[PDB]
Amino acid sequence: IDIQAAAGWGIAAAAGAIWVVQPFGWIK
Amino acid sequence: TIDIQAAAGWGIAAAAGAIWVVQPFGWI
Amino acid sequence: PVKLKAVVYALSPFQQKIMTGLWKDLPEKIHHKVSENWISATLLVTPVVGTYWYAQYFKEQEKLEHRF
Amino acid sequence: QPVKLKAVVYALSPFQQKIMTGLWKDLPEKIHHKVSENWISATLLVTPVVGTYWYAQYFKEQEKLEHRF
Amino acid sequence: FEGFYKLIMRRNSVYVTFIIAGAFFGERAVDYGVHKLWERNNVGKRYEDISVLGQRP
Amino acid sequence: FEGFYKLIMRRNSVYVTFIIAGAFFGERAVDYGVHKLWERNNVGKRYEDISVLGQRP
Amino acid sequence: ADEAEHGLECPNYPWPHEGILSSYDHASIRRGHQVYQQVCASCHSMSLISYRDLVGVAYTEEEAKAMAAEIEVVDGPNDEGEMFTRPGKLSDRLPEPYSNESAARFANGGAYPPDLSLVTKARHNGQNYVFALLTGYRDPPAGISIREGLHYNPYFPGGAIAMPKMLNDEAVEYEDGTPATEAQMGKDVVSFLSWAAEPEMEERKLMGFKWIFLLSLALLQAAYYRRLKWSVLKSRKLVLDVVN
Amino acid sequence: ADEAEHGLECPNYPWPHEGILSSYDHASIRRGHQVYQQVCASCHSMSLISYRDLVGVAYTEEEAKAMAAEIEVVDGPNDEGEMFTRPGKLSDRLPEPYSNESAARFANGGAYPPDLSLVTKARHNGQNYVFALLTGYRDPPAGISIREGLHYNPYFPGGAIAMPKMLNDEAVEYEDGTPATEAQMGKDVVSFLSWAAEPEMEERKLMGFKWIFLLSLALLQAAYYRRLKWSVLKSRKLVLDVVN
Ligand code: HEM
Ligand code: HEM
Repeated sequence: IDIQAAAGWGIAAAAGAIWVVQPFGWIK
Repeated sequence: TIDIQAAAGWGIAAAAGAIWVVQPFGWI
Repeated sequence: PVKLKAVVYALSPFQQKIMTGLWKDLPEKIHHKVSENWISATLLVTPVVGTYWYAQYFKEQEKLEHRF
Repeated sequence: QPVKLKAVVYALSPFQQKIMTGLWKDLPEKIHHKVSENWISATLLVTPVVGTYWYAQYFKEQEKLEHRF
Repeated sequence: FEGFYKLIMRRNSVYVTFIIAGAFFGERAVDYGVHKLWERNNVGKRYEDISVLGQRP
Repeated sequence: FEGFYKLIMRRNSVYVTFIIAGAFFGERAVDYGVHKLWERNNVGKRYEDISVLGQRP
Repeated sequence: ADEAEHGLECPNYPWPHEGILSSYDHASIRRGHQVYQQVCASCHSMSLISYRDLVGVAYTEEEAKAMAAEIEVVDGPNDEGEMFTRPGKLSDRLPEPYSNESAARFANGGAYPPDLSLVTKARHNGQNYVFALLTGYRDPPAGISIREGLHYNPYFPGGAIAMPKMLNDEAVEYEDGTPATEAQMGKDVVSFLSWAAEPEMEERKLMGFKWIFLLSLALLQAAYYRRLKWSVLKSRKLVLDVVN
Repeated sequence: ADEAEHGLECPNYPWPHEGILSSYDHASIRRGHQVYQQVCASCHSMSLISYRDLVGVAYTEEEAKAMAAEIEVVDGPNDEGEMFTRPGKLSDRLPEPYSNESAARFANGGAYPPDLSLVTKARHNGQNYVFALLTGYRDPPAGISIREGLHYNPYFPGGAIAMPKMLNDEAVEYEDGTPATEAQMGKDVVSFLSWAAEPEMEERKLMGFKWIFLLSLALLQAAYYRRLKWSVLKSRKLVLDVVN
């Protein structure tokens, strides 16, 4: 309930960063 | 009959302050 | 705090239809809106519309009079 | 939470007392009290500043002499 | 199907990611669809539809 | 100071007027005194003491 | 009396850029800029427009580079402290026909030709008014005399304009071969003037259609969300003891 | 290298305007200005100073009115649209020796004669440095060579200044018959330059003496008021039950 939640919220944070900042082209 | 004297006393203060903030000696 | 004596029955929001009530008894809703507010709508529209038309009538007569 | 207290307080009117004479009263002992209790603190504040400042001037004076023909 | 579906209504962290993904893809699809209709309604009026485009003299 | 108290401090309206007059007259007197010290310390240095004032060809 | 001081109203024309999903006619903008170069630019300035603004709208980068290089721009000071002239660049603005406002008035009988960067936005019904004014030079009504140096134009307020009829047939040679009639050149230059006043319209209109559609969807959800939360209160049955 | 980079430090001179109740020497301001307009003004600007500023400080109103009329100031454009020239007025700034920075550098071997309006405030120890620099032209030390066009001045950082020595004996003639030695002109010009940087100093100093004195009385009253309100607390006798 602690490790799974931390992984889930980190995934949401990473998704939010890719959504706010679009680093398309920087993925090289 | 002291409210009237209070008004007259405060009117003098208001007049005295007005001549003090604005000093229209060159206008009178 | 106000002392109150009452019995209240409530139903879960997920056990009832949410939007179909918007278009229920529509004729009654329109009849209630018109019958209760026709005096109010008259008192707001008539002075605005009447004054507006009078000004246009005044302008038209003044414009025609100054012509040759 | 308020505090339960048992005390007796006597106070005197401000208009029954001298107001300013107490500043210049037992002056030498105030100077004694201030110096004798705070001399370590003043040393720990002044010595590093003066020691570092003096050393820098000593360093720059010898350095300036070393570069002179 | 059921794997993502049960994770979305059970964990708010997954649901938040689902909202972020829907905003990303939903806005891009609308932006693409709006531009396609804009291009269809303005045939021949584009900058690259100029016949003399490239010959000033 | 009880004689002065009975005339000025008795009413706050009179006391406020006394403070206003004291600020007015007190500031004027200090201003006059400062200017006197300024003039005495700067004799012969003012614009009015330029010898060739008004005599530029 | 007051009929002349307002001037004749202008009709509404079906401009190609009118409409919630309509773009500029970029071929007409390029033609309109040519009309500006050979006719308008003699006495009208466009100080908010630069040559780089035309790139991607009516000309390519090389076309706008060559066009800029054909003018002389005051530059300097050099290392000796003297001003000099140089060929223009993309970032340079459109050249001014006069040194100052006073020089413009002296060369035009005391009237100042206004800057045309925002003229379609700086007049009521700007697109229609400019077209009607350009193509609306005609003889004054009976009983009206025009003083020497002015020309009659009912659309201009007062009816007396200091600008002459400049949009005559074949006044400009079009590179695309379209006939340069008075109405064709009038339509083209207003299209160019419209873009110059509102260069962001196409981007603005595209944003409007997308976001009004998205906000309407959110409005439907917002209504559902409000009604769902309030349904427990609106469907409640209240039992009290009072009657009247 | 080591010590030439920062330059030789200027001494502390007893300026007449130093002191909490000391004003400018207004005779020395007028003398200093004549030095500026006869020596400095050929290469240094004073763009922050107007002719009206000297009125009531060093010149009468008609003295400065005539002074401004001697110079030719660009104005316009006129009705025909041409820049013309007019005599100067009280509101005009002091004239610029050069039309721009590049022209100044070209006339002074690549060096810019900086604006002197705030020079005594734009240098450390401004008044003393300027006086020391002007009167500090002498031979270089042994083993040091100056390039042609540069002149040795120990007070200047680096020791090589593009300024030539201009405060030569009898370079100016004073109206009051004061002998115009190099030291005398150097003191007058800094007095005038000091006033130009801080023209409000005399009013500022009068305000400071007045209000620091008045606030000191308020501080004495503030202490009485605090000790009057607190006396009931500080002299109170507190009887408690605890011992240790
Ligand atoms: C196709 C070319 C041109 C266009 C589209 C154009 C456009 C305009 C516009 C929109 C106005 C202002 C209308 C208003 O005030 O409501 C104006 C005024 C004026 N234009 Fe132009 N212009 C052109 C060419 C010229 C030329 C070639 C000249 C002179 C030789 C000129 C001289 C003037 C003057 C003097 C005015 C002021 C009129 C007045 O104040 O009564 N214009 N022009
Ligand atoms: C009494 C007359 C003058 C005074 C009081 C004066 C004042 C000054 C001052 C305060 C500086 C600044 C020095 C620094 O930046 O550290 C300076 C620099 C300079 N002055 Fe003037 N000036 C005078 C006349 C002249 C004249 C007549 C010339 C040229 C013929 C001249 C050319 C320069 C140049 C070139 C510099 C810059 C030198 C450098 O940065 O290497 N000055 N002056």
